[PDB]
Amino acid sequence: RVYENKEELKSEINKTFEKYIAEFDNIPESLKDKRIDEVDRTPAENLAYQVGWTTLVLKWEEDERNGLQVKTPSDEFKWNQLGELYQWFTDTYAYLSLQELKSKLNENINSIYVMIDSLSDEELFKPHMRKWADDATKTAVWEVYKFIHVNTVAPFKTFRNKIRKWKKIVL
Repeated sequence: RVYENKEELKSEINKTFEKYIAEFDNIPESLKDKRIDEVDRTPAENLAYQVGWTTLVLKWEEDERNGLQVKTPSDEFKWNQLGELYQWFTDTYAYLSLQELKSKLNENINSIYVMIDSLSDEELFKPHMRKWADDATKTAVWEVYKFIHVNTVAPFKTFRNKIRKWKKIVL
């Protein structure tokens, strides 16, 4: 999706995040690690995936501003190693409760609003304004807002569909 301005991007993040996070309210902690064949991840893994990617995007931006060399997706994993990165997200966050994961994700979304407001329009909406954005997709050219959309709005919709499917079968 193309966004015309900062307020449009922030609004869509807020709208899709609120719908996504609300789906976890009715899931008891005792079932946060329950896997079924019909849906890929557990509820805790579903949240951990979002905490994982939002933490990384925020870190790329912070490190680049801090004058560090950003290796994307991370220092330990390459772009053809995402499956292993996802296992690392699960190992690193999924042992948390749903309440703790929701709180952490909410903090990252608030930080993403600050990240957006701290960028100039040019830095947010034009190519080649961040080294980490050029580094994260070397086959194509992606603007910062596109990385934000693809790591918030898009998965907040698709992973919402997963958790709803999971809830209909399990609860």
